[PDB]
Amino acid sequence: YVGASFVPYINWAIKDAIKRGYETIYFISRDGHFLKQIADKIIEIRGYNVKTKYIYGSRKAWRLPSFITKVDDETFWQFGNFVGMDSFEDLVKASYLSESELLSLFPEFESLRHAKHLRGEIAENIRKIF
Amino acid sequence: KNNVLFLTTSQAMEDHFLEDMAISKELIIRGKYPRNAVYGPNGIHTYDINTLLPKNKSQYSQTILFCPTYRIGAIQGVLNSLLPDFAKLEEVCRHKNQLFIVKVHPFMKKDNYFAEMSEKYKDSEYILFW
Ligand SMILES: Nc1ccn([C@@H]2O[C@H](COP(=O)(O)O)[C@@H](O)[C@H]2O)c(=O)n1
Repeated sequence: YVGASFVPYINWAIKDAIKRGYETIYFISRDGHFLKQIADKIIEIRGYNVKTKYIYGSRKAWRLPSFITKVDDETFWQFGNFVGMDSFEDLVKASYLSESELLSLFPEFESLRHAKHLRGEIAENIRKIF
Repeated sequence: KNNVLFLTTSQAMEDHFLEDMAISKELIIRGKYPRNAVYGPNGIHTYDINTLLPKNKSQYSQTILFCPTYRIGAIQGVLNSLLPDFAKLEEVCRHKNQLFIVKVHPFMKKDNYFAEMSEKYKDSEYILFW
């Protein structure tokens, strides 16, 4: 099952990358751990002329630093930062701010201390506040 | 367009409602809003105010009516961001012998925070949810 799910895709991607002229293929953390093993085996067997490298990173480690001159509006929408949060400390961690700093900017959030469902309309309102 | 007698109250409001509605200018009625000129001091009163207040009105320096509107696209959390700390509001209104009357727009009564505070201060001497 997992072969039928991964190996045909990586074979296609390698052939297409060669066809487009890419010399180096970077596989990114977590997802690339298995995919790069597959790709290396394919390249060895087929003698394909292309290098592979592994790079570490995640949405967490890359989205925030990418705020060069503005905080993307995506940050305050459905696939943004304040999503899937199931507790007040989850809101804290999503805000990037320490607990005290968060309560200092937005004192109203103190009323959300003991809640345990910060999804739905409440999340949209919190996004509008931030 | 054929049977609606629309009640305008001023030239500005008449022009506004003509802009925003599909009414017949020749069916416009000009006068007062009945709800603004019927329940006067010696007007009509279907209930005694004192049966709804925690104390007789005389025992309050000021009767305050907080009557916000509904914000478009948000309901859950609006009231909390408008009145985050009901405890301190109660303290202040007590020290001042003020009766703070929460009369939110009907659409806003579904904010979970609204129900929470309405139950929390159902017997409050200085905060009254209408
Ligand atoms: N806090 C509020 C807001 C609106 N209302 C009622 O709704 C009417 C329309 O108000 P809106 O413009 O806010 O929808 C008001 O004239 C009043 O009769 C109320 O009774 N209490």
